[PDB]
Parts: sequence; structure tokens; C-alpha cells
Amino acid sequence: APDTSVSNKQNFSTDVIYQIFTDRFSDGNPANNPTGAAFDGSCTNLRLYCGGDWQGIINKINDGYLTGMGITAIWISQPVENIYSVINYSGVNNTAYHGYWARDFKKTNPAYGTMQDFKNLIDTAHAHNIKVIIDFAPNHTSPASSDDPSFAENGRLYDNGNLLGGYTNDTQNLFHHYGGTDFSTIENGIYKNLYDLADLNHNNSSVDVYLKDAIKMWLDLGVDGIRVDAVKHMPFGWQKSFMATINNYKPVFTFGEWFLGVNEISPEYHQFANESGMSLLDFRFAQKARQVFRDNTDNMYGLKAMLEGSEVDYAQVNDQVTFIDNHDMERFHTSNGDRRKLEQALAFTLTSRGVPAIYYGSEQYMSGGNDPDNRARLPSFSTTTTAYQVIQKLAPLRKSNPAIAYGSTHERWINNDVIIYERKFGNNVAVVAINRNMNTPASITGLVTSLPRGSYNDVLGGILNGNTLTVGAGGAASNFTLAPGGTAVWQYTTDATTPIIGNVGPMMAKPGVTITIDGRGFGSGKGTVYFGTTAVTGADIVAWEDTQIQVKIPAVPGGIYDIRVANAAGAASNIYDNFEVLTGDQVTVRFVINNATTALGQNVFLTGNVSELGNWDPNNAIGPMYNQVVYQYPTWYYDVSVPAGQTIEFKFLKKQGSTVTWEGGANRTFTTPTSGTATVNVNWQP
Amino acid sequence: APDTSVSNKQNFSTDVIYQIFTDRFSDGNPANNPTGAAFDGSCTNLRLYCGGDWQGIINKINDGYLTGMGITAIWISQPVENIYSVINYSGVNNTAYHGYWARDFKKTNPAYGTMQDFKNLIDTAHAHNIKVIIDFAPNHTSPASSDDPSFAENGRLYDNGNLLGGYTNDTQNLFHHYGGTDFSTIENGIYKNLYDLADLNHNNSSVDVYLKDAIKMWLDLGVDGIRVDAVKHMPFGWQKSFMATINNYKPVFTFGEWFLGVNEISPEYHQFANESGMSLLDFRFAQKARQVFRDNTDNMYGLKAMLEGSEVDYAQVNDQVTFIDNHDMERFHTSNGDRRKLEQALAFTLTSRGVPAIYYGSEQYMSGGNDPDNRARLPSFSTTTTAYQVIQKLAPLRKSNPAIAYGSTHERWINNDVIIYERKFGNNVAVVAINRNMNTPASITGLVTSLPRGSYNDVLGGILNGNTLTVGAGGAASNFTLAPGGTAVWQYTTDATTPIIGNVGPMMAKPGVTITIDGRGFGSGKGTVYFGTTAVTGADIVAWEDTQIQVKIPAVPGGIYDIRVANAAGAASNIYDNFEVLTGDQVTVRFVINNATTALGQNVFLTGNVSELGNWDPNNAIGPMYNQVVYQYPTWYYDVSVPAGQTIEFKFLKKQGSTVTWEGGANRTFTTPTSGTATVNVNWQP
Ligand SMILES: OC[C@H]1NC[C@H](O)[C@@H](O)[C@@H]1O
Ligand SMILES: OC[C@H]1NC[C@H](O)[C@@H](O)[C@@H]1O
Ligand SMILES: OC[C@H]1NC[C@H](O)[C@@H](O)[C@@H]1O
Ligand SMILES: OC[C@H]1NC[C@H](O)[C@@H](O)[C@@H]1O
Ligand SMILES: [Ca+2]
Ligand SMILES: [Ca+2]
Ligand SMILES: [Ca+2]
Ligand SMILES: [Ca+2]
Repeated sequence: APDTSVSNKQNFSTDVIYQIFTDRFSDGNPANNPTGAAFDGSCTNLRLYCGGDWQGIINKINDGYLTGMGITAIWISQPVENIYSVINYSGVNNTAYHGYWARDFKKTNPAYGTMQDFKNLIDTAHAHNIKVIIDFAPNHTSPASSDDPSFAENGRLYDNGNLLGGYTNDTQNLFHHYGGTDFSTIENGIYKNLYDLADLNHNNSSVDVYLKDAIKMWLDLGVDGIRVDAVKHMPFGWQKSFMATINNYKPVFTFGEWFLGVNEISPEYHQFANESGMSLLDFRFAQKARQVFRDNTDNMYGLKAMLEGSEVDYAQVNDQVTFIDNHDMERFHTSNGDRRKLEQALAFTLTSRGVPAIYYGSEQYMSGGNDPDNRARLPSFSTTTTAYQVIQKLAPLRKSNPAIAYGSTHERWINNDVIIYERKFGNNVAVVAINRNMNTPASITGLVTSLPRGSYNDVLGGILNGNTLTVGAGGAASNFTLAPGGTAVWQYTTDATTPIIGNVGPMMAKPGVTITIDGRGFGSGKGTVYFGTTAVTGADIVAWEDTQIQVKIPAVPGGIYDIRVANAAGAASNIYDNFEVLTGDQVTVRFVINNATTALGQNVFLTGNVSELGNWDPNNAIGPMYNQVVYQYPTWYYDVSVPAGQTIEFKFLKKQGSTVTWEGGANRTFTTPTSGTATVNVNWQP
Repeated sequence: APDTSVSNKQNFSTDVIYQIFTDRFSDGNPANNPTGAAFDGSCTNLRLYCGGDWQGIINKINDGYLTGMGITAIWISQPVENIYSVINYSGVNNTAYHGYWARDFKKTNPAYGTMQDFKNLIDTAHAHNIKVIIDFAPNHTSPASSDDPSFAENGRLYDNGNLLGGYTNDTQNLFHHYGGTDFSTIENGIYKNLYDLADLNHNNSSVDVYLKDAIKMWLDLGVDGIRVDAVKHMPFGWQKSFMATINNYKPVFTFGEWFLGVNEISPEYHQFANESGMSLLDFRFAQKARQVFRDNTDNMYGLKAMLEGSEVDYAQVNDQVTFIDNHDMERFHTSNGDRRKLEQALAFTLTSRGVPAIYYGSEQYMSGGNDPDNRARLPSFSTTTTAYQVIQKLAPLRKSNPAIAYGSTHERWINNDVIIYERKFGNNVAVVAINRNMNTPASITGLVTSLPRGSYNDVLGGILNGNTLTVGAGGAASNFTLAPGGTAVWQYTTDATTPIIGNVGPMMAKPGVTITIDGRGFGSGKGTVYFGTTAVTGADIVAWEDTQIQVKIPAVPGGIYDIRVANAAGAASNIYDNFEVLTGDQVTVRFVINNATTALGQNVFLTGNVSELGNWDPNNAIGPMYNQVVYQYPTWYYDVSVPAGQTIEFKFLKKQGSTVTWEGGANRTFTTPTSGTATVNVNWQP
């Protein structure tokens, strides 16, 4: 099937995501509305249920509101049954309208709909070529107090109606009981509770298996993507075994939320995007885009530096989900802010690298502060706003122009207020020019592009005051004045003769899994896929066509491989690196080491004989291990994804700067479980 | 030996070449000076001999003039015996002072020195770590008139004293007798005479073998590089067999001259750089640098487009020889024009990609128009000009900082008069800021670089009004004013932990030849070199150290290969592409096809079964063939380098866009000569 197909659940760069708070979009079925204290039909108390549901989204796909805008994927609230309690927090009543307070991950939230309503939403979305992404929040169940078991539903977890347990009297340790986080360390934020939310214990085998069975059920119902809540707050080794469960079963595009503030660049955030098996909401993009287009706290050089820097720091930049606002920030459009600012920031996001997400109601110029005020019901379904038309004109280019979906980003002209950038993929080109200054025109002289000679018409049709671009010989444009607030997009597409890989999904899986390689120029006849120097041909290539190849991962040793395609004529593609072949299915094992005393800046790590443990390489060792909450120094601990059902060999080490101190003695051995978790508890061998 | 060693004859990106017109630099031996009418000791008449010789160049290496400037390679006038005639062109007397009128390619020009002086020059240069490049001009001998055999020496060619023949009564057909070129087409400029120079006929086996024995003789005398004259004027297929003779024998850096005018971008020029086996004087760079820093006929946006476009169009941009003026251009500095223009442009060239060449006397601010006025005797040997000091501070960086020798070029800040670019190779960084505006300071706000946080001294120590750069977190530099005319260079080096290939030489040779791979991070232990998927290890790697590997080309089929290095730990490098493995030694064969009538825009091409003939691929066929001068339409002809001593199969095809029309019949076979040339004259087969 081609790369742009709705059946491509693995890669979303050709898509535009519309993020819906299900309760706040459309009430298509009033019979499923919560009653009494839990419901507010006027939606003026934004902490209560207003009535929006899966039938309302079906109705808006059907009548052309969503499809008219060019949307090709929707991201909805977590679908699972939530608690029914109305919680009073300091006067204000609060309900689970947002879908984040789960009680049963195997059932639906009936305010949103039934299992049949969910099936009908999947089938309507697919019939209209829209992919469906669901939130999934495996970190916690709901607000709970173990001291007061009558508060809310005491964080209770059920498995298809069957009670597994609550927070009070948790004799099975389904939950963490360490108090609440103060967010001081990443360790602190993982094992302590977020606010009053009952923290699930993923080291408990019943919790691990339950959540893995639950995600497979939603994959069996046809979902096409997953957005994981609070990835900063769950053990990264458990989330890698969770991603291996998805990828080795039915791989679908998965991304998480790790919040970053203005000007925060975090190593851990970039490591997580690069090594977890999921991508991230691109807060680095979003925060700089709001500084340049909204708050004017940075200029075009800051935007350029973010695009140039992120291209390097994210191993797969085409998988990162970009946005200009969402449920965790003030709405981009403000009361006293010019609407052209929103329109430009949307045109920039839709033409930039990554997978663009638009927060519902952006096209209706909704304004509002932070939660709950950024989640008002959307006030209108007018299809004639400039913002609606901006998305309607640009969002189809992700499907039709491979340069927009996959290309490189090249700054061609810049000054403090103007950027002109080019996206390029093979011979496909798009050029975007943005003047954020609203009172001064920009004189553009000396613009060179990769466009062939011609008079290119602005894809926006002059609605954001764009103009035609005349390109002569050598891609040189004739000079022009870009209007105050001007935004224009120019493009050229052709068929590629060289194979070029634009995206690969999934990025981590065991031998025998089919991955999806998307791009252009592969040709019609089956050629060769290289995983390192290993060639895969014939029957192992499950499908081959010019924009997409599906191929089985060869039985190569676990490790990181470069992927390369050669078409039937032997012409080879660019290399798409950082593919992780797993040793096999994964389980999370907690490694605990006692009596590992360290100096200042010296930390304990783990390594061993499988790729999952760094293959005995100190530079790739697992850690630094943790040593504050579940166990305290000099005992260190860490939850690590490792191959299931096999005897691994390992050793601990201390590292400080360039010095590695290994444990002495014989190498340690451990036979991992086939599913569930296990704990290894040992003592430092000098 | 390391990449920066004087013994690395294959790659010159760590060098700075100083171009010397031997007669116009230093007369170190007055006893070898031409006498009488051929000589002007005062060098007032710039068309006569002034006395400069190889002993004068030895004296300027030994007294510290050249070594003090940081020069690491000299490029001198053609060393071979020239005609002795004083030619009178319309009253003006003229001699071979420039070395371009050869009469014997196997002897030295006596005015420059004996064989002994040449060997002493090689040894003195090498002892002082200077490489030696010679001109070689195999397109012609000298001014000749077949009608008047008494004019000049009638272009006579000798072979070590034995007359091979002259232009009048050329019964052996050593020369072309088609008249002079009008430069209307490439074909016209190849087979007709340049002005009155007796054009050699490379399809004559005596000429072919003589010129290849002559070059081999000079490689045996120890020369380190060859600059070939008039590459646009010899058959490209003969030039490729000549380059293969060099590269399969004693590979040295070879580059040619193909003139480009202002704003001229030629596809044939780039195709020759990429496919001939030699690189080129980078006229594209030179013309744009002059437009921006000398003439003001373009601004920094055009310089940016030149850097960014040349990156892509040259398959190996690190091998192109850059410059701002030379023997075929008016001097960059004008009579009492602003010296800071020259000083900024030299700084620009010394810190940019490729191999920089400085024309002698640039450090003495010599001015003058076109030939012979740009070749005056240099007027001073002062070592205290600002220009001498600029070369001295920046030239060593090509040896010490691999980002300047090999790195990418990245514009980081720009406006009409200011460019700030960054060179990067691994984590080595150099950042250059240039304000060409001589009256307006520039406030640089928003500069982001790859430099670590800290303060950086301008490497030029303020001599071109540069300043200290303070870099904070994120590579963001503090706001500073770049003075009018300000140029500053800031850098950071640190050792490469992983393999990075910066250059490969030669780029075209047969199996068994040793090639030189230069870069950083290869480590001291032998690793693996890949030519495609063919791993080469052990005894086939002739030498391996951290900055340089020498390895023998494996016995793979002829074709274009990617080269990649993996150090002993298995970390792999970037891919260096476009390496051509030849099928074997090369001979040039003339292919002639008669009765090949074509339509509007339909042309004849040759293809065949060796890689040299495109391997039957019509998109890789040799052509379009020629049909004007040696043979006339509908007879087409072409001189093609093919493997020597074997039976090749071939066919002709006609192409008009995408329609390929083949000859009928069984494929033609020919057994190529082992040495010399051959002609295949054949009839179109329907
Ligand atoms: O704090 C990050 C994450 N924690 C849990 C909250 O329920 C969720 O909405 C939030 O986005
Ligand atoms: O000597 C202890 C430690 N040293 C280095 C070896 O690679 C590793 O296998 C061993 O466990
Ligand atoms: O083609 C330019 C070139 N032509 C050939 C001439 O010999 C040389 O003097 C001149 O520089
Ligand atoms: O297709 C015509 C020509 N092409 C290439 C084939 O190898 C040769 O055998 C054939 O005659
Ligand atoms: Ca409802
Ligand atoms: Ca947690
Ligand atoms: Ca002399
Ligand atoms: Ca010629």
C-alpha cells in the first residue's frame, strides 16, 4: 500500500493530527451524558462533564467538518473506563472528563460511548482515511488516599469488571506507597505519586502483564497510534519492554509527553526519544515557535538554531510530534493578540518536519489560560475562518509532497523577522517564506532555491498575503517584497529515480517482525534491504512498491543497525540509522546491588552480554542506577528491559569521569522469566 | 604517516599552495639567464625572460620567506624544455618565460635549471615540509604555422633530444590540422588549435605513449601534484586514460584549469570535476568571492548561495582548489584600492573548504591587469605586511584544526554585508565572522555556534579588527559589535573518539592500487575498510593510524563504490562516495559510427559491457558523440577510455529524451590494445 495510506499505522509524517478533548468537542449522544453533580450541560464549570462523545466525532467526520480541513488523524482522550466520583477539591467539584483517572483499562468510559461506539468511530475514521490515536496513561489509576479509603474510589483497579485491588490495604503491592513527588529528581518523580494519583507498581508481575494485555486489546480494536501520558514518571526500562510488547505484536506509531519549559533542553529527554522505542511531543519546537511567533521573546535566528539543532539531536526527527499549543499550555491565540500570529504559527508547523498536531478549536481562534481554561467546549464549527482555510490548503501537502513529509530543512534567507526555508526530498521541493513583522515589509534580494524555472503560485492563494515566486535559471528567484505578516508556500513535485528512505517504523523489534520503510524511488520490482551488510530479498520482503517497503527483520544479533535499500537495478538509498534489533521478547527485571559505596560523582551502572545491556561496553552501560526511594544508598536499583527466557551474564561497575571500576569475581548469571517481572538482589564483589 | 605529512601526495586539503611564476619570483642563478633579445633583467617588459629560476625558489625556502608565511606547497611553471624563439607578435617580442610552449617534455627548461636544480628544489622543499606541484600542458607544443615553417620552431616535438616532428609536413600526423578554434562548441575547442599553438593529436599512439611516459618520468623525480593546463581543450576520454596512468602508477593530487566567467555555472565543468579523475581550480568560488569582496557586484546572500550550491554540485568539494586571483585574472588588489578587501578575501579563502592557493605577491599587494600585467616580478620580500601576517596566522590551522581542512560549511549569521559561517568536523569547530562593510559596525545578536561555553580569542589576534567571542550555554554567543572591515576566527579542537573520513585520494584506480583515506578517529589498531560491502582487512591495509589509512583496492568489478571505515572496536564512519574502481589499465579508443541519422534533439551514444562503457545502461551511455570536426554527421565519433588488453562488447544507441533506440544485431566485440590508441570505424545496423 503506499506510504500515504490510512493503513500505514507505523509512520505518521504524511498526516496532520487533530487533538480532541472528547468531552469538549461534540455531544452526539445526550443519553450517555453523566447526570447530576458530574454534569454541566452549559460547560461553564470546565471541571465537569460537558457531554462530548465518540458519536459527536463520528458526526463531525461524516458531515465534512474534519475532512474539509484536511485532517488525516485524530488524537482522542483515553478511552478506558474512569472513576465515577465527583471529587471536591477546595470547593470546586471535579470529574474524570479528561479521561486520565482510570479504573478499568479493558472497558470504555460510557460517557464517551460503548465498545460498539468505539468500533464505529474506528471504522468511520478509516472509511474517511483518518487514523485514530488514543491516549493511554499506564502510570496511575485515580485520586486515592490510603488513610481515607472513602475518598473517591480509593484508586481501585479492575480487570474487565473484576476488582484487582485498591490503594488502602494493598496487600499485593499493586501500587507504590512512598508518598507524593516533589519533582526534585527524575527518580523521585517515577516512584512517588503524582499529586494524589495512585501510582501503579510496574515491578508487580500482575500490573505488568495486565497493562500489556490491555494495550494489545486496544490494538486488536484497530487503533493506529498511542500517545503515552507521563513518560517522565515511569521507569524507562519498563517503558522499553512496553514498547517491545507493542512493536513485536502489532507495531503502531507511539509517542509520549515529557514536558519541557521555555529554553530547557534536556539530555534525558533527547535520550528517551532516541532509545525508548517511542518518539516525543516536540516541546523544544513548540516552546521556540511560541517565543518567536507569539511572545516575541526570541527572533528568527532562535527558530533557525532550533530547527538546525533538533535535526541533529533527535535521531529520527521525522517522528517527533510538533504543535504550537495543547492541553498543557495556555492557548496560543490571546485576547489582545493578532490573529495573524496564530495563522503564521500554524502555517509554519504544517510545513515543518515531524508530525504536526493541531489542538481542537485552534481554527476557531479559541483563547484561554492554563488548565482547565485551555479545554473549553469549542464554540463554533464554522468552516470559513482564515485559520480553517490555512489548514485546508496546507495539510494535504503532507500527503502529496514528500519534501514536506520527509525532507531536510534548509534556511535560504533570514533576518530578525523573516525566514525562508526549503524542504527537500529527492527532487521534491517546498519553500516557505514568513515575515512575522506586522508593520514592515521585507525586501528579499538574493534568494536561491532548488525550484526549477517557473512562476510558482502561492499554495495559500494569497490569503496570508503571499505572492507568486518567479524562479529563473539556477533556482534564483526574481526579487520581491514580502508583505507585513506575509506567508507564502511554493512547491514542485516529481518522481524520484534514486531510492530515498524518509521514515522507518517501528524502530526497535525482534527478528521476524515486519517493519515499514517509506520514501520514494524504490521502484516496482522487489530489490534488496540491507540491515548492516546483511541482505534481505525474496520472500522476506513482504511488500515492495515505490513509496513503501515492508520487510521482515533478519535473524541478526541484537544491536543497532543501519538500514539501506537498493532498488532492482542495484541503485542504493540513503542510510537510515539507529534501528534497534532486540535479542527477543522483553521482560523488565529490577537489579538491586547492595554495599556499592561511591565517591562524589561516582555512580553504579550495569552491563552484560546482550545488546540490551550494552554488550560489555562501559560506555553503553545501563544507568546511573537509582538509590533514594525504593532502596537507599549504598543499595542502588534499576528496572531494565532484558531478553525474556534466557541466561544473561552481567557485572556491575562504578564510573566516575573516564574511570570504570568493575566488580571483581566471576561474571554474574541470571535466567530471565518468560513474562512478568523479576528482581535480582546481589552484593558488590570487590 | 599522518594526514598532515609532506609525504601525503594524494590529498592537499591540509595545505596552502603558493603559486609561483618561476621567472617572476627570484633569480638565484644569473648564469642560466637567457641572453640578448629574449631577456630583460629589469623585468620592465613583461613578455621577456626576467631571470627567475629554481635556485631562487630554493633561496626563498632557505632564508625563511616561504616557510615563515606558513605555505606548505608551491605550484610552479611547467618544468620542461620550451622553445628558444623570440616571437614577434605585431612588433611586441615574446618568449616562453611562462613555460607553456613545450618542445621536449623530457628535459628541463635551462632558464629555470638543470635536472640537478630540479632535484635540489624537490629535496629542499621536502626537507622543509613543502610539497611541489608542477604545471603540465599536454594540449600543445608551441606557436606554429604549417604554411611558414620558419615561424617560431614550427611547434616541433622532441623526445629527449630526438625530433619526433614538426607542424609543417607532419606525415605521421602528430598534430591536428583543422584550423583554429572559434570556441563555439566544446568539440570545436578540443580538436582545433588554440590561437596558434600546434595542437597535439592524442589519438596518435606515439603522442599518447610519449605524453604518458613523460608524466611518469616527472612522478619519478618526486613531484607531489600536477596542475593540468587547458582541460576543456583535450578529449575527456583521453584525459581519463591519462589520469588512470598516473593513479595506477604513483597517484598524486592532480587538478586542472577550466575557466568560468562571472555567474557562469556549467554542467560539463562539474561533470568533469566529478568524473575525470582530477579536480579543478574552483573558478565558481573565485568569481563569486571577487564579486562580493572586490567588485561589489553581489552581496553575502550570493556568497552563501555559492557555498551551499558548490557543496552539492562538486561530489568531492574538499579537492577543489580555491583562489581569489591567478595568472588568468586581473590582480585582486587594485592600485591604491582598499587593502582590507584583499586581507578579508585571503582570510575567507584560507578558512573555507577545498585546497587554497595564493598567487605569488598577493602578500605584497601586487596589482595589475590581465596578462602579462598580472605577472610582474614580485617587488618585495618583506615579512611584515598585514597580508603576510594573515596568511601566517591562518595557514597553519589547516594542519592543526581538521574542521578547516575537512569540515562542512554552515552559515550561522548573515545580512548583506556580514557573514558568519562555521566549519565543523566531528567536534572540531572554527567560526569565521566577516564584515565587508568598511564604515558600518554590525551588532551581532542571536549568533548560535557549536563552540563550547567559554571565551575565544580571535586567532588573528585582532590584526583585522577582530574580537574575543564569549559563548554561553547552548552555543549562544553574547552580543558583540563586529567592527567595520572586521574579520575574526574562533575555534575549538578536541580529539575524535570515532572514525570520520575527510578525504580520499586517488578517487579512480584499478584493483591493487593503494589509496589514502585521511580523517580523524581511526585509532591505532587496524580496523576494516569497506568498498561497498567488501571488507578489506589485515595485510591489505598497508598502514593505519588515527589520521590516515592506506589500503589496497580489493578485486571487485569496475564501478562506483562507497568507502567506509570501521575502527578496531567496530564504530563505523561516514560514507565517502563516488570512488571509481576501473576494470584495469586504460587505453583511449576512438569509436566511429557512420550513417547514424538522428531527428531533432536525438543524439548517438555508445554503451557496452564494462563499467567504463556504462554496463549496458542507456542512462550511463557515453555521449552525446561528436559529429562536426574530425568526422561529420551522419558519422559520429568519440574518444573513450576503456580497459586495455581485453575484448569488450558494445552497441550504439540513439536517445531523444527517454526514448532509447538501439542498433540491431548481435553486440559488437573489439579486443582493445594493451598500449596506445585504436579506432573502431563501424556502420549503423538497423
Ligand atoms: O505531569 C505530567 C502528567 N501527569 C499526570 C496527569 O494526569 C497528566 O495530565 C499530566 O500531563
Ligand atoms: O575484569 C572484569 C571485567 N573486565 C573487562 C571484561 O570485558 C569483562 O567481561 C569483565 O567482566
Ligand atoms: O585555456 C587557457 C590556457 N590556454 C592554453 C594556454 O597555453 C595557457 O597559456 C592558458 O592559460
Ligand atoms: O538490448 C540490446 C542489447 N542490450 C544489452 C544486452 O546485453 C545485449 O546482449 C543486447 O544485444
Ligand atoms: Ca454525550
Ligand atoms: Ca510512576
Ligand atoms: Ca636565472
Ligand atoms: Ca586540443
